[PDB]
Amino acid sequence: LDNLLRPLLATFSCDCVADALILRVRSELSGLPFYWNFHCMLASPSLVSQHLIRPLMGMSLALQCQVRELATLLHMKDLEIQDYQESGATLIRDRLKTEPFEENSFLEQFMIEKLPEACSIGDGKPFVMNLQDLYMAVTTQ
Amino acid sequence: MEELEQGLLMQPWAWLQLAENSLLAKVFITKQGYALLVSDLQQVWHEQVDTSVVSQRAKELNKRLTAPPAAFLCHLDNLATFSCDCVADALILRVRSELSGLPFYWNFHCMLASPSLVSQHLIRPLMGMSLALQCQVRELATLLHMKDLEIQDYQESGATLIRDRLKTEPFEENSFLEQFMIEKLPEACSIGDGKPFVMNLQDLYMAVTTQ
Amino acid sequence: MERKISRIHLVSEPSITHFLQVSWEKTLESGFVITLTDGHSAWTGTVSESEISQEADDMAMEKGKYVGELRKALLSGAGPADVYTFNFSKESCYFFFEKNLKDVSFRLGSFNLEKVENPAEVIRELICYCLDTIAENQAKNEHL
Repeated sequence: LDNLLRPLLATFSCDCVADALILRVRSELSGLPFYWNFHCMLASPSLVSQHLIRPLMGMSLALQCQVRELATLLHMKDLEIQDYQESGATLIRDRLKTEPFEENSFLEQFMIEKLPEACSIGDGKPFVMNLQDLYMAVTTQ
Repeated sequence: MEELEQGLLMQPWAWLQLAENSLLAKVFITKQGYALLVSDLQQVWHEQVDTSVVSQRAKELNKRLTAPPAAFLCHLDNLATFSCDCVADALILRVRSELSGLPFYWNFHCMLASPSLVSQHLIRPLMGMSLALQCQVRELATLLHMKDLEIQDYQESGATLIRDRLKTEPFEENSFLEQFMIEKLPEACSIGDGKPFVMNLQDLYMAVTTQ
Repeated sequence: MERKISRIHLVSEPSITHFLQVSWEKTLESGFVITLTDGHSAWTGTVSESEISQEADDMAMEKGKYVGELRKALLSGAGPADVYTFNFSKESCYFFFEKNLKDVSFRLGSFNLEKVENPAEVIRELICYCLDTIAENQAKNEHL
């Protein structure tokens, strides 16, 4: 079961009976076909808090701190290009001039233009690819 | 009442100072009734109420202190001393306020929220927020990379720095995570009492729910 | 002993000025006698120590603080923020009073009045005390 699931995280099927989820495995072990059913109840509010709500909230806070630290980083790069143009008495190839960063306008452009797809839950797919190394870290912490 | 639920999905979370702990609460009030979702960051609780329940429960809690339902609701919209018990899983939230120069009582009869509303009001929004915040990190990291291409053009033709304290190191995202994870993550991911959540994330909460 | 005359309007009777007279022994809290009149008829009743207690204790307020509300309502002790409301059927002789804020009225208390049998006579007594109270404060004014 472990060696079957590790690469994938054979065939599977998913059936609900009242509150309970059954996950069915058809595969092979020793050339022979192998069959399993997982029998899952609804997770308790403890588990959902510990595995989902709390870590997901702790990730959003830490990511908000990332955005803050990247905004102070951005402004510190804007003081630096200013110090070149304004007093460091020089120019560039022009094709690379960036706009001065302001997080108010960064957020308003982000939230009109990019939010519709960015917060897409979808298949949960992109959460497992983009966010897991943060998830493991937040949970440890 | 369907519009009360719809308002609720898109209301932000407030933070409540009990004597006993704190709570997080999102509420939507109209003249029609209210809907409320509460959490202590371990559990979640729900109530929805129309004006029929308002004038009955207010006449019980406040025997001869008469009003139309909508005037009580209007005052709760102002939002006092909070206490609670979990009795079974009624988080009964007991709210003392001052209205009309008189002490007032409301008790919220909050049952364990359904897993479906926990999904719609927390998990899905909170996920959607983490993905959106990560796209903001991604766009600040492209913006930081773009400003380095700009600054490296200066470094590649003349252009010395004057103020000997304005230097930036070249932005690199893996190492910015590495330092954050040791120096910043302990504090920043701490849930605490949920005041960090209500203080800085409610705009994104409101946006992601409306998306 | 103290008394206090106060002029009011019943909600029932916009254009008739009524007179509320209260009379008691310094604490209103000990119980009081209460008269209403409109210059043609009069009504009376009484309130006691345990009745004010029970009225407060059902409303869940410190007695003395509730007595504050009573002084303000019944003895003209209202501030500009305070708006009191006065209601009476002469037919049932049921008095009640209310305070208004949060755009609604809130009952503060109720009385059984009885119509008084000797109307013009308690009116006589009342206007005697008023003519005295003019003359007394007028005499104090001249001196000052």
